[PDB]
Amino acid sequence: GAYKYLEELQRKKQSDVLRFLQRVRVWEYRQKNVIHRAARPTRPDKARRLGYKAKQGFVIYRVRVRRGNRKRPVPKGATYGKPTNQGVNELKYQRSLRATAEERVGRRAANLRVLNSYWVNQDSTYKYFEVILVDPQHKAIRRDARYNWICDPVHKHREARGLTATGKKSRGINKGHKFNNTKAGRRKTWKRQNTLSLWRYRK
Amino acid sequence: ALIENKKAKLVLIANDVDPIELVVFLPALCKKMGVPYAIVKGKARLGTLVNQKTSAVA
Amino acid sequence: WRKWNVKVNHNEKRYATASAIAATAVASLVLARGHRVEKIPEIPLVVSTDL
Amino acid sequence: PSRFTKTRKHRGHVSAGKGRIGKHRKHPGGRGMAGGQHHHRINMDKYHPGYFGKVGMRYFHKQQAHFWKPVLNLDKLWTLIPEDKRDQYLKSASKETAPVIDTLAAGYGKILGKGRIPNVPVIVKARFVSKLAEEKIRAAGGVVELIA
Amino acid sequence: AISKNLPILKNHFRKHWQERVKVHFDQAGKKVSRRNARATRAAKIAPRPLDLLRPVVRAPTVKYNRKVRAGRGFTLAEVKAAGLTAAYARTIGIAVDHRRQNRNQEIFDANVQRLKEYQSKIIVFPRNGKAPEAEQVLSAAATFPIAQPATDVEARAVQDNGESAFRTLRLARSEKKFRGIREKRAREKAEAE
Amino acid sequence: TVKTGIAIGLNKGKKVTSMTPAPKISYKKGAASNRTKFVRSLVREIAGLSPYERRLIDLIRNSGEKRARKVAKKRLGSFTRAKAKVEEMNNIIAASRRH
RNA sequence: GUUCUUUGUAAAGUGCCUUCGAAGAGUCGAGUUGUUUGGGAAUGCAGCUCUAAGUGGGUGGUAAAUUCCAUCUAAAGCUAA
RNA sequence: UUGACCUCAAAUCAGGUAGGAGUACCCGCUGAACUUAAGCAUAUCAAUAAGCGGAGGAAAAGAAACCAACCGGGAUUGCCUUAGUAACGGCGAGUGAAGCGGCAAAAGCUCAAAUUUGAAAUCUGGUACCUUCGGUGCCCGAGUUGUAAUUUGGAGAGGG
Repeated sequence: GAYKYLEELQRKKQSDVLRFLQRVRVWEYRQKNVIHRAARPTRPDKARRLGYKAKQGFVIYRVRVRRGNRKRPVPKGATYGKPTNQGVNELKYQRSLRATAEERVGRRAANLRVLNSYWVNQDSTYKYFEVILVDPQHKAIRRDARYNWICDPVHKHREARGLTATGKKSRGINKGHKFNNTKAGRRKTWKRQNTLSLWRYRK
Repeated sequence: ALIENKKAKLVLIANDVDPIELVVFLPALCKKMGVPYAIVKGKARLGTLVNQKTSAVA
Repeated sequence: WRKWNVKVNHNEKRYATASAIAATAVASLVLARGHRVEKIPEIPLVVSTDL
Repeated sequence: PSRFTKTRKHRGHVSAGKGRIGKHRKHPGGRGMAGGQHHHRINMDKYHPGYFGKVGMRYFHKQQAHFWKPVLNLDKLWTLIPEDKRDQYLKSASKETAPVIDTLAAGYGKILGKGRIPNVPVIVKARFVSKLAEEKIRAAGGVVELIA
Repeated sequence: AISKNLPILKNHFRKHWQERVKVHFDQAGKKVSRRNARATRAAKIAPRPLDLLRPVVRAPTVKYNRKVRAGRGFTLAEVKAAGLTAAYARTIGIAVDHRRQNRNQEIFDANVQRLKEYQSKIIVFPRNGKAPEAEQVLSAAATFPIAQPATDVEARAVQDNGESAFRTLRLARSEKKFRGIREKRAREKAEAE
Repeated sequence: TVKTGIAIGLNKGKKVTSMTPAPKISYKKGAASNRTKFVRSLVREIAGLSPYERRLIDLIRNSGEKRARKVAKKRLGSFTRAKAKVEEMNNIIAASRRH
């Protein structure tokens, strides 16, 4: 029953009680490495909602990432083309900031499999996220068919391919009309919609 | 759940929860229901009372 | 992508098959194809079902 | 087939049917639909009047099933009745036995009064009908039964 | 470019369209492969007909509301109406739709009697019994055809009332059209004291 | 839902004997409950109000009601959230005024 | 198909009455910018700033205010052909 | 003084795992210009080539915060069709979907949020034996900041 009070307060981020908690927490995160082990989920109602269990083989890692735009990596703003491709600064990186935060942990703890992630804090410079890991090599996850799926070799680096909640959102994977151009994948639609079909007895 | 069901008559609470949000409501539940509580020092001492390492409540 | 198969009206395939069926009972046409049917008693050649 | 085209007859002849002065070139007048409001105007104006501009108002998210209303004309009205099942109705203009023709079961959303039905009474079940269509059926003696 | 008296044409070939070209030269090859897997499964599940009993369902989209057609599942009200549990019916070749809801009795009872006819004509074998051979058929959709309901009787009387059934359509649209203003004018007229 | 039997009009469509089927439980997913109301109550008690939430009580007390929503229209995303967020604050005013 | 173990003082389904029925947040959503789309007073996506809710919320392809109605349950997850 | 907790280290500590190759087909990320517009800059090539990350035998998607406005349909995928259409567009050049209908294949579902509180029942690992893709006995540890049992909205739970 504890999580129900954890759930509701944790949404009251702009109250004087969490603004003290928020302000203090961000300082110690900024006092540690850009990406590191977190001792435990600071938001147990959030981690366990996202598939986390307090069992031997679930791993916690906090991440921080730089914020703002993506400046186009051209020397001296030299694009060498038409006026419409002359922008260098206002470029926004179609992939999300937690999506780029999961990849660095997956690179870091490569023998792990990322489950999901969530925001913990932020400042002007660093956006902060906790990332929930899981170890297919650990016997406490190999069994328990609740969590044996993550052990299948088709689930390596789920975030880099974009199979987490971050990617499926960035990739625009949702049902209905507002997702026509990317419903089963934007490229696969384009290739299917831009292929000409011919039969033996041509129609 | 015990506090909500009025099934408590003295609550021991550790002051040393690293996430404080786990307990900030515990003194608040106890008064509104009417349960008396004692915020006592030490999880490691509320732990051995439970034969655990930490309990954060008793 | 070349056009290999050619679609033919269904009725014409039925038309042409009936023409090549009606042409099997013309000994003039069968001889023209060189089928050596000079000594056949008569055509069409129908045999008992025991074949 | 290749053996019938005039390419077989243009072997030996220099220009291959393209001229010596003209000198058949890549895209002498521009590709595609260039020059509509320019050097090709006289062609577009004489053959494609209306090709430029706009005429009316737009319509987002069209699906062509709300305007679906296939038309059956009053000339026939009878190909729906079975062939061998027809002639006994046309010869007997009998009341309280008249046929029911459900145009929807045929697949027609509207009936219009093209002309000259036989004077036998018939019952027609139609989503919509034309004005002159409805009394011509009724002046024969029948009635139209609106359906949805 | 533009030339002799010809229609305009929109031919979409200005991309590298030459690599995304399909010519199924397999049309006959896929057909035989379908007919092996169609039978290979039929051997593995031997008695069963390779498909689920599908219901009879009236199509959407007024263009096609006029015909009826096979649906996806049997609308839990249906499986409970015919006296059977969904977790078991899914083991008896019944397709059940947990997300479709019945709204028409004539459609409703059709699925009930469809499912009742299905129960009579099937043979369920015991988990430990002899399980005698029963000469499978390969389709429930064939054994229980989807038949269009009969609408009218071929002979009826003539009932003329003088309404002419065209004014009815003219009056109707005026009712859908002008209703708003005379119902708003109804309020402001009633606003007098 | 009484169809008129004609393809047009107010209630266009063919009349059919309806059923009014069983209620779908996934309509009160957003309807409050006993555990919901109680925990939501005590959180507001132990957390307080937001910096923008305080400016809502300040303006509603001083200069009236109409602009209370107008500042709530921008400060909140939608307008429909602005009307609700104001009524959430009037309840706070009534609660404090009684005490 | 043959045979040995009886799993179990266990598990599942089913009628009527009563009390409940927790359903996900730096998330939804809004503005602005950029890019993207066939998506039009803004199709998705991402950047910043703001940042809710519980008869609520998302959608219903012309913006906004008011009144209705329909259909689903996001911010969590697996799955052959 | 001694024994814990939290947090952080070290070890050629016990057991593992990532890398690299290949990469036609898939999932992303970045991203042109040649060209067409009889010039050309928005536009087009093209949401493409090149560049980078990440898999499988297929991948991906997938059981509606869907489609529709009907007498409602009912995961996803693919075919035919809608359609060179609605729409976009120096409204020029040009671009350009989806619902509806028939077919192939069809299969469903499960977590969070609930005191077992008349009993951590749970899980890793270590050691001995045995019928070893493992079972049992015993022993530290994970675990009360929640591991097992119970239920997923189509429901369901506590009582009669």
